[PDB]
Amino acid sequence: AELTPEVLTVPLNSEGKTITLTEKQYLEGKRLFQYACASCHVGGITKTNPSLDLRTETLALATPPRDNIEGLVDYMKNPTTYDGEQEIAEVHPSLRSADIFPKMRNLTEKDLVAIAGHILVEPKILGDKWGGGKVYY
Amino acid sequence: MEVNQLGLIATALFVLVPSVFLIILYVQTESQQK
Amino acid sequence: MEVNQLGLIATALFVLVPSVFLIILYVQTESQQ
Amino acid sequence: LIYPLGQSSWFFAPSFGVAAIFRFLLFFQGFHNWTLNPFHMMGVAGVLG
Amino acid sequence: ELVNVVDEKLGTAYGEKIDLNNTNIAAFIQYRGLYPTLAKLIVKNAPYESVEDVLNIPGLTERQKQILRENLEHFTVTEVETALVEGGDRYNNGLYK
Amino acid sequence: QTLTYDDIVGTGLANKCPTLDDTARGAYPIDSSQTYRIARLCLQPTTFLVKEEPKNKRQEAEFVPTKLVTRETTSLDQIQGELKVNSDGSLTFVEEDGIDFQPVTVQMAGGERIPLLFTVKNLVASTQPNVTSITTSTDFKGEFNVPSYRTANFLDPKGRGLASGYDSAIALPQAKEEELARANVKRFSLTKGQISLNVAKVDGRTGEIAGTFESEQLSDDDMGAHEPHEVKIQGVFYASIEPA
Amino acid sequence: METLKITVYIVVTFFVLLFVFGFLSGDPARNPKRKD
Amino acid sequence: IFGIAFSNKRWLHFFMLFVPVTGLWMSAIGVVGLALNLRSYDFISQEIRAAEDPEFETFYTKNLLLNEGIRAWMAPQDQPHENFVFPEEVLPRGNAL
Amino acid sequence: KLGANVGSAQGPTGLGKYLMRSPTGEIIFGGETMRFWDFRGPWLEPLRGPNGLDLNKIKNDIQPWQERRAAEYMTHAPLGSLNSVGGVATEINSVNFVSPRSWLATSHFVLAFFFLVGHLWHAGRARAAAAGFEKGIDRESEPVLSMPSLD
Amino acid sequence: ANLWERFCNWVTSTDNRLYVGWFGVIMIPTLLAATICFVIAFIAAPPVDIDGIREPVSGSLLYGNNIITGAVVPSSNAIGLHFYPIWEAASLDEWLYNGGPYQLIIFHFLLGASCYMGRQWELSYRLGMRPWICVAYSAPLASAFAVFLIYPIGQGSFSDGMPLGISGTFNFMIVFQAEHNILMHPFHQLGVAGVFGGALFCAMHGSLVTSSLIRETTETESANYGYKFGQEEETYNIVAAHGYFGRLIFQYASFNNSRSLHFFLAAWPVVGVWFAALGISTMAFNLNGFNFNHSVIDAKGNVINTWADIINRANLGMEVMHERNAHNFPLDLA
Amino acid sequence: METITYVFIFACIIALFFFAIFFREPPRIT
Amino acid sequence: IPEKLAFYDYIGNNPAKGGLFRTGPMNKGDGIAQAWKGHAVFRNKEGEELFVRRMPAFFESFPVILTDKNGVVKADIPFRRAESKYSFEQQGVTVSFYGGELNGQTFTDPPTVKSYARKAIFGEIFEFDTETLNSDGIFRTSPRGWFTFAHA
Ligand code: CLA
Ligand code: CLA
Ligand code: CLA
Ligand code: CLA
Ligand code: CLA
Ligand SMILES: CCCCCCCCCCCCCCCC(=O)OC[C@H](COP(=O)(O)OC[C@@H](O)CO)OC(=O)CCCCCCCCCCCCCCC
Ligand code: HEC
Ligand SMILES: CCCCCCCCCCCCO[C@@H]1O[C@H](CO)[C@@H](O[C@H]2O[C@H](CO)[C@@H](O)[C@H](O)[C@H]2O)[C@H](O)[C@H]1O
Ligand SMILES: CCCCCCCS[C@@H]1O[C@H](CO)[C@@H](O)[C@H](O)[C@H]1O
Ligand SMILES: CCCCCCCS[C@@H]1O[C@H](CO)[C@@H](O)[C@H](O)[C@H]1O
Ligand SMILES: O=C1C=C(Br)C(=O)C=C1Br
Ligand code: OEX
Ligand SMILES: [Ca+2]
Ligand SMILES: [Ca+2]
Ligand SMILES: [Cl-]
Ligand SMILES: [Cl-]
Repeated sequence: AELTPEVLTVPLNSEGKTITLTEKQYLEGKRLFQYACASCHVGGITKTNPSLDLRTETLALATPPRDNIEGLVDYMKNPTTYDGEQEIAEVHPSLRSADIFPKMRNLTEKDLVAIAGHILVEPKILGDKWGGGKVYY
Repeated sequence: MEVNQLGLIATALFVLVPSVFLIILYVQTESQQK
Repeated sequence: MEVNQLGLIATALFVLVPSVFLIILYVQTESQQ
Repeated sequence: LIYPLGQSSWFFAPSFGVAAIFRFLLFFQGFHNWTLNPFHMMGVAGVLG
Repeated sequence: ELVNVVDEKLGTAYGEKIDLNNTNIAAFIQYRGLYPTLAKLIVKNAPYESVEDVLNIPGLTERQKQILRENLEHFTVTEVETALVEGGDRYNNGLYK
Repeated sequence: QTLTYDDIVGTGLANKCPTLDDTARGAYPIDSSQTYRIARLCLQPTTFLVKEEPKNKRQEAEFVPTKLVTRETTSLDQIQGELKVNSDGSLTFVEEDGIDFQPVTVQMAGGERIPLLFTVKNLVASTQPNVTSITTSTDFKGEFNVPSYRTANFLDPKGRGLASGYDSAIALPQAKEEELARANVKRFSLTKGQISLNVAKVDGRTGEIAGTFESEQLSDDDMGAHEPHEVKIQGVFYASIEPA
Repeated sequence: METLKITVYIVVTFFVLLFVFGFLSGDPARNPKRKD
Repeated sequence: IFGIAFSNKRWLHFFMLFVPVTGLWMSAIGVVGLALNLRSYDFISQEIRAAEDPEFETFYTKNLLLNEGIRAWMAPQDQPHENFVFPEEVLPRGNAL
Repeated sequence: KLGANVGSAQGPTGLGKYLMRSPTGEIIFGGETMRFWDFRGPWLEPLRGPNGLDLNKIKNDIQPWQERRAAEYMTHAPLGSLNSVGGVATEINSVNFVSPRSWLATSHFVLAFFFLVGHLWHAGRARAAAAGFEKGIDRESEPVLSMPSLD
Repeated sequence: ANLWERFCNWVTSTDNRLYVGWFGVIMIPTLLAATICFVIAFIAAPPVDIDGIREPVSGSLLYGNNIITGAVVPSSNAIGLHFYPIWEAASLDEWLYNGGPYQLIIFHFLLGASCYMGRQWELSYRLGMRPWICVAYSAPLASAFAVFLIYPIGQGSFSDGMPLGISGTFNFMIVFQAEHNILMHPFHQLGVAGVFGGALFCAMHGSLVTSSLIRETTETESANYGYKFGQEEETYNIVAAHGYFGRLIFQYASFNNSRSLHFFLAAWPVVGVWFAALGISTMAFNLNGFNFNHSVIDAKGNVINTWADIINRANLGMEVMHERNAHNFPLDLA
Repeated sequence: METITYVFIFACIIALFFFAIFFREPPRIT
Repeated sequence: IPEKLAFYDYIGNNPAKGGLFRTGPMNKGDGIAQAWKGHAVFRNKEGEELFVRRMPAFFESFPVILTDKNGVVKADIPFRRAESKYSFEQQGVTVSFYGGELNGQTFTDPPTVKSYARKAIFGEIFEFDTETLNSDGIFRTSPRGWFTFAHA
């Protein structure tokens, strides 16, 4: 099996446009996700709130939808609760709260796309292991 | 038959403790210089 | 506790039979010239 | 030899490796309760003694 | 006879839909728009005689009411089961991943 | 003269309810047009008594003393709720929240341990009519709920439970199930308790009252495995009443 | 409990003092060869 | 120091052979039993008391719960020929973990 | 935040799921962390009053910076593997972390222990050398041969 | 002739059947106290709420245990590292419910065993011996400190100290493996090399000396009568023993120097057990065994399991089941 | 019965310690 | 189907199910077998035939999992309940017996269906006299097992 262009093709927006990431982008996304996110989201779960995970089906039912690059990039700038009702930048890392989450201070727009692509590609590799928790280790 | 469950150990110890006492005394008698 | 009824006699003979074997041998050693 | 020969196949013999042997230990705890076995306890006494 | 009331509840609509009177709050994540804001309100104002009573929660925005209406088909109500609602279990039932 | 956590920590005072001076023999006026709440109710048990269970079943069973074995972890506190003025002038306290339960284990003579969930959960307690002022003659009497001492996830030593766990005795794979039904099928208790509060001191200026209480409730039934015992709890209480 | 505590404190102090005063009592010289 | 001491050097060195050699031989006998699943797995009196009395707990009953977790969580990948599929809901777990 | 009343929430054992009493009555966090109630830290002390953790402050006064700090510290607990995989022993690879507190504590226990061994080694040798028998027993002057038998 | 001078002479006397000495003055009362409390508790103590969740575990014979299952149960998790002597309890009944006996036993034992080690130094000095037997004993002693004191300190509770019982020991081992992957820790692996190798070299030395005993007895007498206590001549021929073993392997792999040989026999198990003790004492601060979970990955990113991942699955089963009612939050952080 | 049996064996072992120490065959230099 | 043939298809006669200190005859464990109950056939509410996954000899205890003819999981007995999806109550699992004592009978009460499913992990289901010997319900090995152990 290989990490092919098809595996690396993921939804860009809610309208159905796709984008094909490079292998460089995939590697960048894993690195940056570990740098800034894995401390709570290792394996696609959420250690400080296990009710919400990073599975694509969960992201699709979020408000606004988060199962695409634009949704995930927007989340990393201005994160919301699952229903979109509350802005949570004060307790979740984001570009808006880079003053209190200093690891976000040096994340570029390009970095956010790479992190978003990692979150979307990894379940295409790992299946239900992604966001599955210890049952699937 | 619903016999007393301690009957077995009681009979066994009743035989073995004094029998062993006598065997000890007999054997150490035989082994004394002749 | 519902223990095995033969456990007591099993433990008692397990101790007594080899123990008395050793005591018999020890005592007749002491009594030798 | 004897242990796998009593089981379904060679598969359940120890594999020849460090972590493979550790798995063998843990299998024996979970499936056989091997720490409870008085013959293993005598083994421990002989090795530690 | 002696009966496990949780297993029995699994044979009712509680085993098929979100029971507004009993189900732990994490289940509202199954559908768009319910969690956490409406889910908190639903659990806080339980129990309900019928599913439509959820629309009578005071203070709802019009969109909030519309989200409830779109999801009534996924809700049910059964009698409150003490074993499911004590211990704050509707807010945290000891299940994580 | 105001104590801090470090003044208190380890002394046992943290399990003690506030007290009032011997000069607190006043009266707190109730305005039937004003709404009130109890901002803090504290209950400090001083005696646990358990009803003996005799064989004769025609002799009157008595409550006997017990020894507390779970240390200074028994008091209920930070309890609050609405204090209604009823049309007949009585007051009704409706408990809404607080640290309103404590697991407790006491020991009978001879060693039998009695766990109970000492509690006033969902307390509704009312005074006598025509309470124009709360005084040292005011009493509260009411009922509360006693849920199962263990909640539904609790697993017994063989892994059996109600909302989780095995549903059989897995170590006895081919034993007959009928004889183990009471131990295998977990059940969740919910019963009623009763409590009386006797006001003994009142600070009219501050809205504070203190007194003695007696409450009665069932003990732990181990998720239905055995019959509970009847427990009587006596102690002192403190409450601060506020306009709300 | 108070009496038990006082008793144990006295007992412990006694043995600890024995230990310290014992090793102060010319311990290097308590050997079979050179008296230090 | 200890109350007893060796005095015979030949006995001492024979004893050094005897102790580890006998220990290994005993462990071998136990493993021959495990070849047949002839385990010392349980104490029957413990199981009878524990089955009837849900407040009775010992370190022996605690360790069996650990064993039950080991079997359920390790068997699907450790015994792939069995094609075990254990749905999440059947896995034995304590609270939260 | 989801609506639980954390003061009255009974956990599976009967103890408070979030809040309980220390053996001397102070209000403390529940669950296994009941053992850690002596802990004191600047992100937690605003919530503590004379009787311990204050339920009214818990209900009303928890600031976002406290939630942030608690989430940070929970997810940087000093647990990790020798190859610096952060987390519990069953954690998968991803987070490269072993707390400086673990490195500093483990290293200095190892060093302190061997230095106790070194103390015993050198103290026992200095005594034997000062008395003149650090190289062994004089065959012609074996002390025990000049002592009465024990029995 | 003064009483304190006479007393010091009896205490340090080399003629007592059992040596007392100044370490002995602490050792004797502390070990008697620990022994007496242990025996009484093991026989008759009621169940102990080890995990502080009002779920008392029965340890004693009279309360349903046998020799294999019985234990003195660690003190309650509610106590943590707090000092819980008898006079801190409102009653003996409370003291027993909360695991008081455990603290009394382990504290008196650890002090007494430390004094046992100093006593080994002390008598060796009085006998004109070289001093380092006590250094050999420091290996088992450090191991006892590891499981009864250091591990509780690191984890914040004596409820995680090793129980004083046979099945309780196994409980401690299995939970330790779940929480620290001790099997994959190199200090425990050195420990195994220490005790496996100690057992090996024990059998080896025993067999080699026994093999080269000089003929001094007849066919009907035990050969042990060929050695007389205190004889000046060695009783076996180490040149023959070395000639055998040097040919079994090769000449230079074998010891001809008895001093070198016996130093090796001391050092190998002592060093290995030192590392065992340091294993427990550093996993006490959660620096755990190697973690290779999901270390091998194929070209697409599929995890390719290794035997480490199977170990992990077994560890998980231990983790999720242990203390099944004590955890309310998703991470077991101590 | 079991408890009595376990304590009995233990008590015999402790008695054995006493005799093995204080009533040992005395080591003699010959 | 002969009762003797059905009885061989039962794990209580497997010599690898015993214990070193579980003494005596096999009858001391599961009891003195009296009669075949007949073949249990499990079905869900859709009417699909479901098959109980049998216990391998290695396992002292084993979960109850039911699959369709293709090995797809269709029902089970859950441990945790709050996220159960395959419970007998949710899936409407019934059991009908063919042959033996229970021939022609059908059970729909979930606790009863679950009890039969627990026996089906042992293979064919039998009625035992557990009273005559005060049997304890714990499997013991046969002369085949004891012979093999002693002689190895
Ligand atoms: C106190 C801790 C402790 C101790 C001291 C022991 C001690 C022992 N265990 Mg136990 N164990 C424990 C805890 C412990 N165990 C726990 C908690 C569990 C979980 C239940 C286990 C699970 C367990 C299992 C599953 C087994 C043991 C076994 C044993 C015995 C192994 C003996 C041996 O050396 O085989 C080592 C192997 C040999 C001696 C065979 C010959 C080896 C040849 C000579 C090697 C030649 C090598 C050659 C030169 C090439 C080298 C190349 C190099 C590159 C590698 C020994 C009695 C084993 C046993 O009982 O066997 C009967 C066993 O199978 N234990
Ligand atoms: C107090 C001593 C101490 C402590 C707590 C640390 C801690 C740390 N070091 Mg530092 N360092 C030290 C001394 C120490 N170091 C020394 C002496 C050197 C020179 C070699 C260095 C050079 C150094 C470098 C180049 C790096 C670190 C790094 C690190 C970090 C990762 C460590 C790691 O992965 O280890 C891996 C663990 C081992 C290699 C195991 C060591 C086990 C030894 C062999 C045990 C010794 C046993 C005992 C002492 C002797 C027994 C014999 C007996 C007979 C007596 C961690 C914070 C890394 C880092 O992240 O920097 C930012 C890094 O890259 N250190
Ligand atoms: C494991 C602990 C331990 C042991 C067995 C020894 C053993 C020894 N010490 Mg060392 N010592 C130690 C720790 C230890 N020491 C520590 C941590 C320090 C730093 C403070 C010292 C500083 C030290 C000095 C300055 C000297 C010795 C010396 C010696 C040797 C002569 C005996 C003596 O005078 O000891 C004295 C005993 C100690 C200093 C402490 C012993 C501690 C053990 C655990 C007993 C605790 C007893 C205590 C009363 C318990 C209190 C109960 C509590 C509830 C109140 C002997 C080898 C002497 C020597 O000849 O050196 C060449 C000497 O002059 N030691
Ligand atoms: C050698 C004798 C000895 C020693 C060292 C101990 C030690 C201990 N006992 Mg035990 N006890 C003993 C004999 C002893 N006991 C006897 C004979 C009995 C029967 C009466 C008991 C009955 C008993 C009970 C019922 C209990 C204890 C407890 C304790 C522990 C707490 C003690 C304490 O708080 O003291 C405090 C006393 C002091 C601090 C004063 C010491 C004053 C000295 C002179 C000052 C120097 C101290 C400093 C460390 C210097 C040491 C020097 C050294 C380093 C060289 C401690 C382990 C308790 C326990 O186990 O709790 C878990 C407990 O409940 N003991
Ligand atoms: C080849 C030998 C052998 C075998 C395979 C059998 C097989 C059987 N026997 Mg028979 N039996 C035998 C010889 C044998 N027997 C002998 C010699 C006697 C006279 C004592 C009997 C008298 C007998 C009776 C009265 C009964 C049986 C029964 C049975 C059945 C149940 C067995 C059982 O529960 O064992 C249990 C086995 C154990 C508990 C294993 C014990 C392991 C020992 C104790 C270990 C000892 C270790 C040692 C102390 C360590 C030394 C260490 C040192 C070197 C350092 C089974 C078919 C029973 C039956 O069902 O009859 C219808 C029954 O009632 N047998
Ligand atoms: C500070 C004081 C500490 C005192 C504590 C009490 C220590 C007790 C020591 C053992 C006494 C019994 C010895 C009998 C046997 C006896 O008297 O042996 C005496 C024997 C003397 O040896 P010799 O070389 O003189 O024998 C000559 C031979 O040729 C005889 O044929 O010593 C040994 O053989 C050493 C190896 C056995 C060592 C056995 C250690 C046993 C440890 C205990 C194990 C079980 C514990 C059970 C717990 C419930
Ligand atoms: C812990 C301190 C976290 C870190 C570091 C990051 N996230 Fe997170 N995340 C965390 C929580 C508690 C939640 C739920 C918040 C809520 O109340 O809703 C989340 C959620 C997300 C989501 C939404 C998941 C979904 O809709 O199903 C996403 C997409 C997400 N987080 C992404 C993300 C990224 C990219 C991070 C690094 C840059 C990151 N998170 C850090 C906790 C924590
Ligand atoms: C922790 C509390 C204790 C702290 C004590 C600090 C002490 C510092 C000053 C010590 C003074 C020395 O006091 C010391 O003790 C005893 C009793 O007096 C003396 O007396 C001793 O003399 C000889 C010395 O060979 C011994 O054989 C004899 O047994 C004993 O009588 C020592 O010879 C003296 O050196
Ligand atoms: C000589 C040491 C005495 C050891 C036993 C003292 C325990 S006292 C013991 O306690 C039990 C439980 O509380 C009671 O059931 C019993 O009546 C009582 O005798
Ligand atoms: C209660 C459900 C119907 C009755 C039980 C169905 C399983 S069948 C049952 O199993 C027992 C062992 O548990 C045997 O002892 C007994 O002979 C047999 O009738
Ligand atoms: O014990 C031993 C005796 C001799 Br000789 C040798 O050569 C090696 C060892 Br190990
Ligand atoms: O306590 Mn005994 O074990 Ca050490 O981890 Mn946390 O705590 Mn409990 O869990 Mn896992
Ligand atoms: Ca009054
Ligand atoms: Ca019966
Ligand atoms: Cl456990
Ligand atoms: Cl917890």
